[PDB]
Amino acid sequence: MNPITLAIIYFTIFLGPVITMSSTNLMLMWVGLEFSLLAIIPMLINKKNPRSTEAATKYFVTQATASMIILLAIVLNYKQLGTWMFQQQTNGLILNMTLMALSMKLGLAPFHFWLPEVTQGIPLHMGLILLTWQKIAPLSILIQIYPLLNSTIILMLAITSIFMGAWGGLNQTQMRKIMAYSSIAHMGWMLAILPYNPSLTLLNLMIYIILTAPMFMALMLNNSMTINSISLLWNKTPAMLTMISLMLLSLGGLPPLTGFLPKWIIITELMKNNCLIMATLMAMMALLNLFFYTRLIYSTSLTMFPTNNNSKMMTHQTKTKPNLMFSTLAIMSTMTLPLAPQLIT
Amino acid sequence: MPSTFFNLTMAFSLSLLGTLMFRSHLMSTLLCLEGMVLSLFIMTSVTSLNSNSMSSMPIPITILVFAACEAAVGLALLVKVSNTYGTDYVQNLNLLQC
Amino acid sequence: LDLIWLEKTIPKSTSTLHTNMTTLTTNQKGLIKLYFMSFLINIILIIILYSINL
Amino acid sequence: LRYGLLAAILGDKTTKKLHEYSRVITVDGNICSGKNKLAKEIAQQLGMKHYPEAGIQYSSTTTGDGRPLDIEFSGSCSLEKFYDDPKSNDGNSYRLQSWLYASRLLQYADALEHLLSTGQGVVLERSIYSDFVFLEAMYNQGYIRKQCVDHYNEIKRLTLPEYLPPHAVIYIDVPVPEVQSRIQKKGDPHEMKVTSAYLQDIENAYKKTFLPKMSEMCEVLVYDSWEAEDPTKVVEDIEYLKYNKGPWLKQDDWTFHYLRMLVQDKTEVLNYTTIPVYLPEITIGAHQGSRIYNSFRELPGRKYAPGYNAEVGDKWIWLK
Amino acid sequence: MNNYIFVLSSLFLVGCLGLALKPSPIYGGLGLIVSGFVGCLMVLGFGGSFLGLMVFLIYLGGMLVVFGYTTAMATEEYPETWGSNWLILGFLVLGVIMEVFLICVLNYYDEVGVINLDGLGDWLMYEVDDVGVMLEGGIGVAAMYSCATWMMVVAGWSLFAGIFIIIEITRD
Amino acid sequence: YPSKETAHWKPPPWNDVDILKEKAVTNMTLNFGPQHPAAHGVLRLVLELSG
Amino acid sequence: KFYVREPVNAKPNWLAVGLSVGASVFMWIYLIQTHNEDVLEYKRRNGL
Amino acid sequence: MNLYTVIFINILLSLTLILVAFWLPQMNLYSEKANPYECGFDPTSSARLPFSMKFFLVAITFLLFDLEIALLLPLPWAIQTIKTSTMMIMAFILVTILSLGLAYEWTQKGLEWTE
Amino acid sequence: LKKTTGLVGLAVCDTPHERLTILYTKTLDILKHFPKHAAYRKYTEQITNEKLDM
Ligand SMILES: CCCCCCCCCCCCCCCCCC(=O)OC[C@H](COP(=O)(O)OCCN)OC(=O)CCCCCCCCCCCCCCCCC
Ligand SMILES: Nc1nc2c(ncn2[C@H]2C[C@H](O)[C@@H](COP(=O)(O)OP(=O)(O)OP(=O)(O)O)O2)c(=O)[nH]1
Ligand SMILES: [Mg+2]
Repeated sequence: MNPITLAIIYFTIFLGPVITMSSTNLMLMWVGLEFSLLAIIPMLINKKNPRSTEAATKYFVTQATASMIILLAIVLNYKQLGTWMFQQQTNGLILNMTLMALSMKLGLAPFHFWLPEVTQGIPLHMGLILLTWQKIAPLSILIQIYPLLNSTIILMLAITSIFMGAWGGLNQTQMRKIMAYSSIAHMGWMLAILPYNPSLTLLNLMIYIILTAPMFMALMLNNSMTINSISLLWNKTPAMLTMISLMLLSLGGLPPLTGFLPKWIIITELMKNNCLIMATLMAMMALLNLFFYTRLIYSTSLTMFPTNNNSKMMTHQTKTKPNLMFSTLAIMSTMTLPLAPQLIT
Repeated sequence: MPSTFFNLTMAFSLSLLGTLMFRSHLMSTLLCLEGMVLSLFIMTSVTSLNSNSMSSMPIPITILVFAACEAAVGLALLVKVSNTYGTDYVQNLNLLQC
Repeated sequence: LDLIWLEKTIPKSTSTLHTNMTTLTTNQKGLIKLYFMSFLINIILIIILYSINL
Repeated sequence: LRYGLLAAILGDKTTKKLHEYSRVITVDGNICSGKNKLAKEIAQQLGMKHYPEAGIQYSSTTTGDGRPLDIEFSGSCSLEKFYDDPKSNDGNSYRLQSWLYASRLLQYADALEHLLSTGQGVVLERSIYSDFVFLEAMYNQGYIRKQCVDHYNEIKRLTLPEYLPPHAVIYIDVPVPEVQSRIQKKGDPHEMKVTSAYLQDIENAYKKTFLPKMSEMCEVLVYDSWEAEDPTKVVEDIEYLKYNKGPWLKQDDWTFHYLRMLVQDKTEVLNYTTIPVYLPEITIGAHQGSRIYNSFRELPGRKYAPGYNAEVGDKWIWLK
Repeated sequence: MNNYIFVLSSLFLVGCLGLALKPSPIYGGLGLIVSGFVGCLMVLGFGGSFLGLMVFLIYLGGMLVVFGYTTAMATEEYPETWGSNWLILGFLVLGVIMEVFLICVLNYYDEVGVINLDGLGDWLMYEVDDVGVMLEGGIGVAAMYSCATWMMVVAGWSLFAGIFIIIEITRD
Repeated sequence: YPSKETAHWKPPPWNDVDILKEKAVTNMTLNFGPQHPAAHGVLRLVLELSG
Repeated sequence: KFYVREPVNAKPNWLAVGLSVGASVFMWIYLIQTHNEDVLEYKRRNGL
Repeated sequence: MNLYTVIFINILLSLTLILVAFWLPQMNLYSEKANPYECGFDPTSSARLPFSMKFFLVAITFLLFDLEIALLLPLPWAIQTIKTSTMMIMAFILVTILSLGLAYEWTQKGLEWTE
Repeated sequence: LKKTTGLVGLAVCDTPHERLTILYTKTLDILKHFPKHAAYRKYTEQITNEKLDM
């Protein structure tokens, strides 16, 4: 690489969502989305393998099409009302096109097909940057239009994203695809609670981000790609196992881990708004999510898969783990349930 | 003006259908993307000229700048695809399914 | 009962249903032509749902 | 890790610290032909750093106390047992070969780290580019199997192209009867039980594959024994060598920086040697693996990180 | 001379239909050049000429680079124009017939008033300041230099970052 | 969970790189024939060109 | 030396040690002072 | 209307000239006459194969610089503004960052026709 | 001290006495492996010896 273009690209990656979430003009939100996409593409295609090229191409055409639909919605709103924000009396067709295009930006089902494809064939840190940072700007736009959303389309997208994410993560054995389907399921939960409480989708987004940051960090430590690769972790880094298991259980939503809190409070708000059918279906598919997490836990922690001869040399060498980032986020993402009234806002 | 705006919206719809329905050519997909861009530019310019929104007249120039940036990135990715395979075929780039 | 039919009824049948449905869900090829065709079908369904519910 | 992007920005440029003798010189030959002394003398009178041939105990000598560990901590190879009986019921030949490849990979990474960090050239004995000769000799003599060969080739494909080839490859051609006579005169009872077909297999692998495939990317200095057994003509050839081919010419400060990062992180070096391909000659199993790992952690100086071991020193334990 | 803008909009619809129907990218760039010229004429008819000339120049440069790339890599031995498959021509004329059918339906259904046959050409330009200086398009695009400096700086940073982005993508 | 519709798949490579060599660049063959002004009247300079 | 290669941390990084200890002491002092100011302000605003 | 009439008159003039060129002379068409030229030999390829241009990065940079041109072109109306200090600063910044991008590409050998 | 050789592709090649010395000694050492009656050995030894002497 080169430090100058590293600084330019990473600053533009930062600047995109910041402009989107701090700008009150829909045009400036759109140019923030464009900033994020165009800046993150060279970080995706960096290893210059065919898989990286394919992932960059798929991501580019998907996000470009979705952003074009977003800009269509903005221009139609400007035609209808003369302003640059959906105020209160816009067209429901415009709002539904906005929701559909932002769903394809976010990557929730049935627009979810590219997300495991792009997450596969991409290095783990770029998968982390995608699955955490790229989902804040479209969520910021969705939170900005908090009323005047179609709850029917919202709930349909939410339920199909949770269903398809649970099934996909159940099938997959590649770790990056597992993380992508986890992303799809949690985005389904956030979108489900979006029209009733912006605070709860913000809370679920924060819980998901602080939960899947150290999961990706622990994958990044040993460059573990598959279930077998994470299975020979007892020989590589045996101190990782308890935190890995606790974070996987917290992603599953088991009490008393703090990952139970977003699902619990979202179910509470949906009970307050009388959507028991959707809440029950979402909870059962979250149990399916917990099943594929628990199979991962069986592979990596509660059993000891066979190891090979060169792991002796791996034990001979020395390692390095980031301070202030892994352990802090792991503790805050596992043992922060009794601070639930402070976490909800 | 409403007839012309209906025609421009239908032109955007046609270019969106072209973007969604692939025919073996990433370059043709990028062409459909830029057709969508041109339709949006004409819609925004006609709206601003009709409403006399001279303060909002920089909006088409902004969307043109960002659209050319995304077209630039797409052409660079097409160059990388052609270097990888040599044919530039969207069905040929498919190996991330497993 | 306890070694065939309760086992066949609740847990094994639930596992069989969900593994069939996850095979059917994750039976995708990596063709973005097919992915975008599915996205078009999604857009058409959203348009029809809006035009029906209104 | 002291070196990083910040250190490179503040200025630690490899091309700034390069030199006319900042070369990687790899000495190769058959089982017993004068290559340990030749590399020593070449490093001695070129100012390089001599790296002897990476044996079983290379990681043991380069990490920790530096004393060789047990035969179960440092692989399970037993080259003497390989010479005594190949084609054993347990996979010892391929275990020895894969462990030697990983040891040579670690040695090549150490040599590259030394060269990119200090600018001093390095003279290696039989680097990773000349280990497939031993593997192919093992396979063609029937000592290992096609699954082992495929696993080795997969690990070689995963690890080898991420590094740089040697600047110079010196080869010592020597006939198989001469190698046999030198082996018998050495007197090692295990090494005396080597097949002349095996030695001819190593030589054939060398000539057929190693010399052209390295000649297309660096320069080759094939010598005889009489051209060798005189480590001054070789040094004069190295001095008046021309380095006008290979990937050492098309790279710059930032390529050197990323290579230096990848080569100073030793776990990233040895990451692909531990792929979970479950070859029964290589995989171990949970009970033996956990017993060996716990005993290795109970070794002195190995229970914690090397800065933190009160039984061997490390007085300022509570402030770091 | 009243339905001039409607004729232009119909031509733009036809050009976008051809671009959607996806010829060889040589003819795709041709169709986009024609559509860009037609959209320039539409903007010029509706008002200021600067925006139309700008989009014309920009798309001329863009389709030129596109032509170079589809000659370089996005080409084949028999580049289909439109008549390699009769389905493409039949679908083009089917879309034309559907366009005529829909505009006739919307003329017959004159309650909403989106398209009217008798009222076409009557509501093109709504209200204009008859006496007045400096009211044409391009003054606002100049006001991007003084009143929307945020728009100016995000466009400039987009182009700068885009230079860095394309160098790093095609670094190889 | 391999089925009849996905039994032909393979696991991804560990380093996300696989061999996909074609070597089918097909450099353009152009002849400076014996009519070119640059050719000296009588020359068939067959040129393998990369652009 | 027990080790063949010098460990990255054989001596404490005294800059980091002093910075961490000083940051802890400053944060505790600032926390106690702002708690005292908060209880004083609360009592002053609503009586005692 | 005037410019439209002149455009149509020029188009009709060019069409009339090429129609005269096609219907005036005598035609004698056969296969060896209408074969592609290729300097007096049969072409080896089909002249539709990939060409592999060598200035692709320069072409993409041309796209970006053309949009920087589109940004810079409203300057004759921009200099009529009432502020003129923010206008001057903004024009300086725009030209400076365009020049910085060109300088960075030149340093990184982007416009060097990599074969 | 010499700036250029005047022939294209011929490098300047500083300290030429040592290079000529090692080339001539290598030529003599490989001529020692020829038969004593080899006229090529005799004549090439004469040429190399007189050039090394000068
Ligand atoms: C008489 C009383 C009647 C009333 C009570 C009825 C309910 C009783 C309780 C539920 C039944 C028990 C469910 C849990 C046990 C079954 C799951 C199981 O054990 O699956 C194992 C199997 C994987 O086998 P594995 O070990 O990996 O393979 C061999 C080695 N690899 O796993 C698989 O193949 C996939 C397993 C998926 C996970 C199953 C658990 C989650 C179920 C989610 C339910 C969702 C409900 C809504 C569904 C959609 C709407 C219909
Ligand atoms: N099977 C096997 N044996 C190897 C490999 N590398 C080295 N050996 C063995 C060959 C010898 O028995 C022993 C010592 O290697 P050398 O080639 O350095 O022999 P030695 O030091 O006796 O002679 P030298 O003066 O260096 O030529 O190690 C390898 O990759 N596989
Ligand atoms: Mg030796």
